[PDB]
Amino acid sequence: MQSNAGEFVDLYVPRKCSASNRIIGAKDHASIPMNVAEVDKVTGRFNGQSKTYAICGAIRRMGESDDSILRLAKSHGIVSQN
Amino acid sequence: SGALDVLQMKEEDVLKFLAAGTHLGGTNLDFQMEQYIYKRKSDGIYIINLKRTWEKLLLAARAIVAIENPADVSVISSRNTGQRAVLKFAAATGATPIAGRFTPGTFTNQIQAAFREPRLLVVTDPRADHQPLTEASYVNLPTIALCNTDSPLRYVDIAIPCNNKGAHSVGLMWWMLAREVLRMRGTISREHPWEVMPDLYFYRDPEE
Amino acid sequence: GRMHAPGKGLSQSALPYRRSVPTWLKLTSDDVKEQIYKLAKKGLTPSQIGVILRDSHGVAQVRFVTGNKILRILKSKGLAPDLPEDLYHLIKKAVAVRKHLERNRKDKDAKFRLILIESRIHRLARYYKTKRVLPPNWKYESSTASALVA
Amino acid sequence: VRMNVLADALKSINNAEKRGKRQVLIRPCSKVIVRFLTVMMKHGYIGEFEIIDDHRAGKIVVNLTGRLNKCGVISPRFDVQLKDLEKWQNNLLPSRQFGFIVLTTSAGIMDHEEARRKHTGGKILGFFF
Amino acid sequence: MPLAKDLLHPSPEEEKRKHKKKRLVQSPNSYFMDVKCPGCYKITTVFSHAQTVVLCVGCSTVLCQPTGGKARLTEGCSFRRKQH
RNA sequence: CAGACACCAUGGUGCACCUGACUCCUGAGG
RNA sequence: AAGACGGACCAGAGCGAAAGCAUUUGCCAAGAAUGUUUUCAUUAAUCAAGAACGAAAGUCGGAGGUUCGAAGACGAUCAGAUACCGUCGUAGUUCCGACCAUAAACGAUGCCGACUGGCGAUGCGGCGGCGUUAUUCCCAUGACCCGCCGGGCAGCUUCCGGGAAACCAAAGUCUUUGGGUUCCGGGGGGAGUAUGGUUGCAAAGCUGAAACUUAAAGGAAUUGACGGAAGGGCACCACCAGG
RNA sequence: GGGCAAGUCUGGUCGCAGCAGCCGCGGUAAUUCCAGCUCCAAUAGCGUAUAUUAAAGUUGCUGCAGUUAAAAAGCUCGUAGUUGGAUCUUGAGGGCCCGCCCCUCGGCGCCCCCUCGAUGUGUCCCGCGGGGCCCGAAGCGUUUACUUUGAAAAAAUUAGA
Repeated sequence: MQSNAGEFVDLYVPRKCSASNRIIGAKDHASIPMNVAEVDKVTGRFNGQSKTYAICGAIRRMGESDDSILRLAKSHGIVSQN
Repeated sequence: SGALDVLQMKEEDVLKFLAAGTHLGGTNLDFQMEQYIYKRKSDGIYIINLKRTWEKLLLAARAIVAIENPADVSVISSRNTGQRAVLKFAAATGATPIAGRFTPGTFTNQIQAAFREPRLLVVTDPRADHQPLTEASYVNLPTIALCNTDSPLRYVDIAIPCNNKGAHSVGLMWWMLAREVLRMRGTISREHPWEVMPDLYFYRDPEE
Repeated sequence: GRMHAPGKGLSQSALPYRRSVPTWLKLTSDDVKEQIYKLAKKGLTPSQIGVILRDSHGVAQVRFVTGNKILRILKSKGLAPDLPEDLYHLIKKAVAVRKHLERNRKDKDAKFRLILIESRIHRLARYYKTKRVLPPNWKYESSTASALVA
Repeated sequence: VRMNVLADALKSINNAEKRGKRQVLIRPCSKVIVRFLTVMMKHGYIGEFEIIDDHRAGKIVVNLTGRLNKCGVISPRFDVQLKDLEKWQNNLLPSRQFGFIVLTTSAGIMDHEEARRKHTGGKILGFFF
Repeated sequence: MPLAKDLLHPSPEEEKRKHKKKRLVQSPNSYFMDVKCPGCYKITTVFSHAQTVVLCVGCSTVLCQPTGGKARLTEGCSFRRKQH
């Protein structure tokens, strides 16, 4: 949370989400991301360089999360048989 | 993705699926599993879409990969049919194994007679592994799980459509998972399938 | 919301977006105007004319052929019923209930029902009076209700 | 039936947003609803909307975002002569550093910062932040 | 719903199963049809939910029978809306 | 389930109680 | 013969504004739901006054009193019974025209609209199937099965959201406080009493005070103790069989 | 003693005298009394009674509660009263801003008069000054509430230079 032209107030900058556009606050439970490994393709065999999605308390308790992850993953690629 | 032709499935898988009785589902209507469904069999029963089962299995597998220690993924089954299944998975992939009773508190309890440190849980039915599923969301752990059309979807991140109760259905999915993770990172390598048969998994199958 | 009936449901059709229906044979102005004039001669209400035109002829409403509706045609011609069709049919029910009430003086239901129908007539009539479709010097009465329906 | 149309729309969005749902069907659809949505949209509080046209009265599908915290309605409307605006702003907004009070002025439906510059008051519709 | 969907062009089987005024674009699905039927020697236009019978000169009586829903028809018939 | 099933009223009192700092201090040597 | 009453079938099922409403059949008008490119073209939402209906008892005049039965009188049981319990039996139950206007008239939850969640039934209407059965030559019928859609009484399971909790998809969208409108409450007692008015033939109904009294009246959950409340056990300080 | 800041006081009393808004003390080892001592708070002031205000969202416009705690009329119709669906048009200059679109004046113009340049009771550039008529403009078309700018708007008070 900035003050003025871009002075830093603040204790830290929290994680956000894009499955419901709501911040992960402050020490909350059921808040974790999900590193899917990339594969380099064509020759196979995992190469880095994680794709990370941020999952909040809210989505998980409302049993959304399964579908959400696929929408997020597909939209930016890449998984075989899409 | 990976090398790519056999990751768009192949006949070999489609034969194994049909044999293991994966394809049939429940008769309860859906609102979170509904997308996955291929078509509905006459007078109830849903035919799951093998294409969807594939992609989810691969995304799951990929998440276990990019950890350089395979021990901190806990494979969990309390189902009888999947006790042998997870035991073989743990030999192969190098998972830390939980067959039979979970015994409440191993991701919780500072004072306990056992403690396990995972980073990702893989569950065979979260209405039988309900204790891990609840316990995991008290201590900030993501959980993949094998879900049918009447399993809870709350606190499950990535679901894999499948019957996943009884028979060879639980076995086969553990076999295919192990095969997949070994492809990306293992010693099957190069994104080609295992030389081990699914029959090493499955259930004990009463011995004559 | 309904304070004129104890219902909860619906009682109107859905209507289409378009100003042309059905667009494969909408006939001509001529045909349906003749038909309207002849039907209105017999003393038939706009409701009845609309029903028979819809189903038998390839018109649906006559609002989609020309901008006029059956009432508008009637009104401009000067050959029209002398009160709105709805108001007529309301008055007619209150007559019918009144006749039933004359027959039976123990029918408590009929007394309750009559009141409701009569109130409904008055609110509709008030609306017509304000907008000069009824004269304000006429008013609903037992007496005159009989005379209209006859 | 509906004696305000703003109040229904605002609630509808908020209740969607709570779920994580990214669609609503608001209706009856009016000129003021369009105008309120555009000002809201511009500041980034909601996403883009699409007006579907019917001969009933219209229906709008709003694709919303969770950049909003609350859009309240001031029903019944009150007069604001630019010296009750200050009173409202301290009362009903969490800071003076952000959030807009949205009014209807004779110089157009506008946010209260623009109102202050014009010095044209009017009737208060609602607010958001 | 899985509670995050947004549909801007909805499929015509989940919009065509619903009630007539509950549709997401509201026009009813009712139509006109031509009825040939053999004891009538003219092509009578009929309304799908006719209510009161359609009859014609060419038939004795055989054209429609009343039903509260879709009007009953007898022997050979056709339908084309056409264009609602 | 699918054997038997009755009168019976009355009666009083107090104190339950609230803060943290490990030595037997070893005591020939120390 | 008289008078009364319509079991089992009968259900978290239907209808009716509510009170209420189960023998058969016919007649009379009425209401909802549904289907509906029909009609009108804003006619609407909700409410002082005003008005319709209103179980039971009671009261006016008859019919009628089978059955049962407020009162009374009897037999028991009890320390006390005038009660419960047995018997005799009155008004009354039933029926008609008048009064009366209240009920825990209980879902203790104003009315109208919008929005926010899963699953399966069932009364009813409509629609759909290379579904079953059934009838006429097969049908169109109809009952059934599956799917779909409306409007009913409800249920189930849920960090959907609320609440003090019990509960509650509304008692949700309330400090991030504001859709419309109406009604009632402001600690507990005095008291629906006093007093004046009003309605009623009467019985009664409506409006409705104060002095004074007093720091608790109350709600909910929790934990104990206790029950001539329900399932249990264990012991010759209990019983049994007996000394 | 608690609320309440400052006595696990010393003597005396012992449910007595008193204390005590309220909660409660005192019935013999009274940190509440009655004195003494010490300490606290405010300090030329402080205590007390009482009206009113604040706290009090315990009158709730902003901003109340009504399943069970105090509280939805037996139910419906319904007039006043309150409230009410959708729907009509206004390119350049400079790096937004300005006028516009689907006759009493000013004045594009037309006609008049002293006439202004062809002219010096008077034209043919024009209504420029007075006119009439009549366009961009504008009463325009039918009203407003609202909001906006002005005036009219005691001094003291009050904010405040």
